Amino acid sequence: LSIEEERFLDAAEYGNIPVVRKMLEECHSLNVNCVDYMGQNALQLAVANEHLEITELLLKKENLSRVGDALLLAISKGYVRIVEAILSHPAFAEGKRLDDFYAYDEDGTRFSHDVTPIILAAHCQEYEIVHTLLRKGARIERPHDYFCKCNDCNQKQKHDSFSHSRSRINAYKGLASPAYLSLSSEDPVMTALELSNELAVLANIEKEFKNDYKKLSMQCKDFVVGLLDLCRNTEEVEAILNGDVETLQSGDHGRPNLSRLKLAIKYEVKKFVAHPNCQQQLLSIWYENLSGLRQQTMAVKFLVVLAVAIGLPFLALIYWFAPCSKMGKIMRGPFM
Amino acid sequence: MTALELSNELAVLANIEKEFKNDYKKLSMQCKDFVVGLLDLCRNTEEVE
Amino acid sequence: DADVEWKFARAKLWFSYFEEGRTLPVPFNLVPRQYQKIMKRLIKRYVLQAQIDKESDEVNEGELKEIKQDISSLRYELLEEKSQNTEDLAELIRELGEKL
Amino acid sequence: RQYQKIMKRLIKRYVLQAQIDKESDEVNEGELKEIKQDISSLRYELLEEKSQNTEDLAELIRELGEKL
Amino acid sequence: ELKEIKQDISSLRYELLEEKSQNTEDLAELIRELGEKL
Ligand SMILES: N#Cc1ccc(O[C@@H]2c3ccccc3C[C@H]2N2CCC[C@@H](N)C2)c(Cl)c1
Ligand SMILES: [Ca+2]
Ligand SMILES: [Ca+2]
Ligand SMILES: [Ca+2]
Ligand SMILES: [Zn+2]
Repeated sequence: LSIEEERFLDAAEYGNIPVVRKMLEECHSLNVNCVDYMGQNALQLAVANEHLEITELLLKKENLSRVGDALLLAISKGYVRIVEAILSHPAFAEGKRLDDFYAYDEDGTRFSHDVTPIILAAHCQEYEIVHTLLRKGARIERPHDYFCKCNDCNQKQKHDSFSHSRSRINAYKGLASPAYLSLSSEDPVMTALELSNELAVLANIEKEFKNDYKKLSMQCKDFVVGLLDLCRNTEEVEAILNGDVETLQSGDHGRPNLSRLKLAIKYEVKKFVAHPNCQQQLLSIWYENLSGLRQQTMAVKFLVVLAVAIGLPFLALIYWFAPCSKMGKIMRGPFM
Repeated sequence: MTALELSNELAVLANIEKEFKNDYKKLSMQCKDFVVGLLDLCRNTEEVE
Repeated sequence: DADVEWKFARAKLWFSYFEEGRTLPVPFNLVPRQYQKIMKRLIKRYVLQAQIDKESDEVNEGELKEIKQDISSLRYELLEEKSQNTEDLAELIRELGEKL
Repeated sequence: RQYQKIMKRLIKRYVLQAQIDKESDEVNEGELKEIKQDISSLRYELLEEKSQNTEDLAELIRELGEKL
Repeated sequence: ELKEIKQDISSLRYELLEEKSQNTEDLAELIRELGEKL
């Protein structure tokens, strides 16, 4: 290296704001793009150590390289203030989050080349950064079907199948993250269920990435269960379990429209259905017209079964003669 | 290439040196861990090859 | 996970009888915008709780270093600041001494 | 020499990831003390600095008072 | 907890930097009055 450049890199790494400011304003020969033993220039060192004051001073320079990689590094470490400061750079005007812009050295990029800022922020589940990027139009691209035979997919398969499959799992790791699920869609519970099913299907189709897709579908199940765990009153519980009761058709004979619960059972969420908030609603449906029999012990219920067994012809006779009756209403209950 | 050869050499020395068998087995496992971790970072077929 | 596995099996059993379906047993069956408001309320509550749980994670070596670097930058800012404060000040007093 | 280029690319990527994993380790009592010692040295530097700033300053004002 | 400690350092930085900047601004104004008096 050089004495001037080494001093500049040392000052930019260790937060020596006055020295870097003086060198930026007084040298005219030191190049801002000088790199250290690891190929990290002043901006990457300042971002890596979370030096916001040095970061802004460097960003005010015009010929500063590795700005996109600096944004990616700031996103991966959290550093909300530095991320916003870098987003203030003119290179990200109106959006760059949809070549070689994110390279961290002459050859290569710090992360996988398909990982854009929105995907990286979703991976780290930085809720503040994800909210910022979503507000600017950043979206994860929803990769096509595994057996899609279109031209764009076919070109990626021929160029590199290893990188194309890794790009697909990276996109799904971003979509399946709770940070992206809750902030991107109006109905995160509906989206999490459908994405959980899709990732479960892809685990069987892709044997190579079966463990990854099973892990991601478990994240969507965990999000929906955790979303149900926060409910505090019956109105919020019904909004998670049943859905939009206003636009739902209805449940049969006054029941709470179990369509979403049926979908959860099909997708084997296994923890959303087994949750105490969900079990309470199903138990009320189970003992539909038998309020007193819920509290009775198991011995009483055993005697009820024997009593029904002895009087079984009488109950059948009642159902034929008087379907719309006190006994007919009770018999149609799921527990009866 | 160096990690593979050093892993083999330390594995041999674990059998020869009974006193330091646990140490040399531990060190040869480090060389195996390094080579596996180096392979785990590959992102495209060219780096994998 | 056994408790969760059984409760799912019981719930699948319940949904069998939820349908109107058949009431008589085997021997006798031969004979003939508040929702949008609540979702916004719960999504925000999820974000706050998710951030609380992230704050409940143990501190690592990387986080403590970012804190260490903060102290390091503060030292450079304050030492230069006070040194600059006296240099400009003593220059003014030097002008005062020249005026006499 | 594409093999030498790729090995350099992967070695650098290994070093960065190795340092990230080391940063993912839990903080110990020794590391927190090094941080505590930083605060301790900063206190001595700043308190002496400001005390020196006023001592030189008040001496100059004392000379000004003598001049009257 | 470590963040609450980090925020302490962050607030201390704003307090000290403004404090010393205010100290010199009031001071240099007094010297400016002294220079005007001559
Ligand atoms: N409403 C209702 C409803 C009624 C009966 C049901 O299950 C039948 C039952 C009930 C008690 C004891 C043994 C059994 C055997 C079941 N059959 C059902 C028909 C198919 C056959 N494979 C198994 C179900 Cl699940 C729902
Ligand atoms: Ca900082
Ligand atoms: Ca942590
Ligand atoms: Ca440690
Ligand atoms: Zn396609």
